[PDB]
Amino acid sequence: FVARSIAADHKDLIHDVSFDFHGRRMATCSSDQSVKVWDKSESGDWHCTASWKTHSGSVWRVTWAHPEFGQVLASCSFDRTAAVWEEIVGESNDKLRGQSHWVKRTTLVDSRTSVTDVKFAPKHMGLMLATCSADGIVRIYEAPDVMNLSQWSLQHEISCKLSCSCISWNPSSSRAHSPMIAVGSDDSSPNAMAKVQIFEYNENTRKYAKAETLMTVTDPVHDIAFAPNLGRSFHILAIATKDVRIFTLKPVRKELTSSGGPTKFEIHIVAQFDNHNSQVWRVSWNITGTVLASSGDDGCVRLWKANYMDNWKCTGILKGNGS
Amino acid sequence: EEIYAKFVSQKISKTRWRPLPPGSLQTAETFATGSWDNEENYISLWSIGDFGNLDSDGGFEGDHQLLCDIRHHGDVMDLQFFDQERIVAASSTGCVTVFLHHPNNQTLSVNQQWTTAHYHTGPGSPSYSSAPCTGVVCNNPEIVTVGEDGRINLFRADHKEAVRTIDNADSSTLHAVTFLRTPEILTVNSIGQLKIWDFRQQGNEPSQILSLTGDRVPLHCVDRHPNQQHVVATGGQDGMLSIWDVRQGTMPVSLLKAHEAEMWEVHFHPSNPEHLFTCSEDGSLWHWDASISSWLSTDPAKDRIEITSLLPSRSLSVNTLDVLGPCLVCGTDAEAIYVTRHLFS
Amino acid sequence: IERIPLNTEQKALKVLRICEQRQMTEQVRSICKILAMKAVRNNRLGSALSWSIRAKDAAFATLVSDRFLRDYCERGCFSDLDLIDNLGPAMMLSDRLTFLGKYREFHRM
Amino acid sequence: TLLVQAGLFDTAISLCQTFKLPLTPVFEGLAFKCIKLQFGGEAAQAEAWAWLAANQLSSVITTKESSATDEAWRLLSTYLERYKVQNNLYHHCVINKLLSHGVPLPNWLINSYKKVDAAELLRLYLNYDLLEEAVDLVSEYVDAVLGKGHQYFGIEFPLSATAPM
Repeated sequence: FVARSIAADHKDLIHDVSFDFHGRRMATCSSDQSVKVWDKSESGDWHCTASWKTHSGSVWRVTWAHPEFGQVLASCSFDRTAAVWEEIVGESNDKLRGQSHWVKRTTLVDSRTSVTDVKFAPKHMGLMLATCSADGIVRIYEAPDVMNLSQWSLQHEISCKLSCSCISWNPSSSRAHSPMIAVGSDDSSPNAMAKVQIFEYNENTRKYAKAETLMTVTDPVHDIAFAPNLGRSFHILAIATKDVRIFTLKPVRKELTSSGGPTKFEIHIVAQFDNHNSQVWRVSWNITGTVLASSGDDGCVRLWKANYMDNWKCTGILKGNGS
Repeated sequence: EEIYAKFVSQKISKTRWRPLPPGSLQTAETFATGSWDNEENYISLWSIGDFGNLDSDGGFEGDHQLLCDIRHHGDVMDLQFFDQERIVAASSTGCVTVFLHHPNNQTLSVNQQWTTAHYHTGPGSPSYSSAPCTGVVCNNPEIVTVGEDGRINLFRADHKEAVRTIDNADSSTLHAVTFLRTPEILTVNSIGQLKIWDFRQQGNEPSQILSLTGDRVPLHCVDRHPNQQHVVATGGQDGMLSIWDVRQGTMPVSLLKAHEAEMWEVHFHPSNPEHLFTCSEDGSLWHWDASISSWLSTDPAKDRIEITSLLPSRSLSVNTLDVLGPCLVCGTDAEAIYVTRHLFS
Repeated sequence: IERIPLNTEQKALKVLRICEQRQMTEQVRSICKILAMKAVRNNRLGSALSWSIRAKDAAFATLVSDRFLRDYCERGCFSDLDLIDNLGPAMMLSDRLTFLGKYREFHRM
Repeated sequence: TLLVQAGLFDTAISLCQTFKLPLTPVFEGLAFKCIKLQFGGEAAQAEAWAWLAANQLSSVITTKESSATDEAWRLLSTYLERYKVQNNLYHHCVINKLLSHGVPLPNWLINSYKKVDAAELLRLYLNYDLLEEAVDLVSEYVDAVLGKGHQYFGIEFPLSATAPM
């Protein structure tokens, strides 16, 4: 590995970072109530092209749409809102000096508590956006147009009976798996015997049904990620908690007697890693889902891969030196 | 004879010969290239290595020696010489840059630059968006360029501003451009048309249009016969080669298959123009001999065009060629250049 | 393959050709809609229509027609004519592109 | 009634819009052409393209992957989503016409009528002895009011001390 570095000039704690689909742009958000966009030149540099206030609370994520929907960003907040932003050519008005060409097209206000996470859907579901919040609900919004991004229809609520900290869409472009969403929980109660829940779109009811709940995840969860699918007959799911975990979720083939209800999974833990000696605060996958990254209170981002026997191990440690 | 390939560890989008002194008896000694798809793109000047010699200690000095470079901004979309020391280049940034060689130093420099020659617009503020400048043609002291913005510009090597601009000469991309006569140009587009423009006319609309019949073959390249200002050759998105007489209706006179892909350049030989050359996204490079000018026969099963693949294999894409006297050069996505000193042996 | 930076239409043709050779048809639709959306954000309506035709997306072809039909009323004339005359068989990609083509045919008539 | 038997349903709907007449015979007769198609041999599918074309489905480029039953079900879906102002009566009509012929309800139709009345559907399921579909419809309705997709049952707000009752 080799590193380049950038002074980020956020005026309080940064909470998140996210790439565009091409890795040519990146977004970052802060407790100073700002979002920033930074763009990668045809010289290998990176420059801050927009730096504006997004919300009234601390901003807890930032995320991009797929570029067949153009140049669209979403951000979630401690003020209980989420907001949708579009980059516009030629609108930038000197009549209102120091506003952005990233314009807010809408604000979502439906959450009764801090909005803890926000994720755009896989593009073959259309222009869909999911959020979750500490009222113990996941909300999913559905745009009827790709240009009039002021209008977003709320078309799915999902009550978890527990608080929500993070969410992950299943990246299956294959029509042989239903649309699915996994949900993590910050709940510190000893009464809730499981902190991860998984929901499935059942077209026969048009509901997001529950399929599963991970009864081995007794401990609070901070982040969650499905692995990009190299044709696999089974899903892979990373979780950030007191340790790192990697689960397999293999669909049980229904017999021709099992009408109405959702699918069910043959589920394993393939790996569980304490090695952070501390809590885990993000989990994100490489583009092919073969390498996991995770961070913790040890000041290390740690890299994890399968060997040729699917025995997952730590492969690298990216850590600060403090010089 | 055999062809001297060289890896240069950058993809080459464009190659051009240095223009020879009028009334000299030299071969083409020097060429220029431009690169694309790197973390850093460049424009470079090269000499052809001398395969005629060995000295006592046995070293192979026959390499295509690098004379000097300069770093570019964006991808080098198109490239042309302007005189015997100056060069012009286009860019993915919509910039157009004039450069100068320094023979007493072996360096390149900028000479002049139009950093906003091509750009896309938007509703009511000058926050313009980058539009790739796609092609450049010179008529010293004058210069013309095209782009994704559908803009035509006329620039000058003594002037800093545009001498004329024509925004939205198409609603699609314009790919390439050539001079029919000094105020009179021809452009090609995403639709499968040749549009002709006269800078004497006080409207912005085209003086004439030509096309294929109905179905859209985008036309990526164009050239115009050295001693026939009415004969034009174009290359398609399919790998077809179309010869036109711009005086005789709306269609090509002659239609030939040249490749299994997108044809990226077409050139008539600068002294021998009953000879033609073409390159493509099918990984091949061809010579064509036809010695009415034979290119305008409506039956190529009576009158001849005899046709040779110059490369002994198919590579990654051949983006470009240039040919001067007996010398020919081409440039590729295989991070490589190919050169011969002799095409007639 | 969809994550290659598409700086120019020429680079995007090489990537489309690679996907079309290999029958990667939803990636062909994706890249053609990314190019149609590059063109719509830059208001280059001829590239926007030609790329939505290569994507074969009838909603995107309708949406670009619902720029040309407003761009007409915002001027008294279209920003292109030759692009609307040479629609050929691709006119039939939606009812609104069939109207745009037959409205230019009505001007030509 | 004559246009409905010919299958000229969109001009019958146009005549209902000039004479105030109820669309109920149009929805019942289109459902009855779908029932004739759903048990129909090759002749009844050749008969169908002639009246399907007369209802101007012309935005559908002809794939080789659907048939005369399916484009008739699609037209009936389009009409039940186009004419929203009275939509109980037209879902009630179509579903009563299917159940009186023993035809199972399409998943697009069940999960369209839920956004209109799940109680008028439950009355129909009791009127037609569909007791297990009634048990799971009630199971979904109780879970809708409890915030497991309230919006699929038309419900604006799930059970909360911050909302309508």
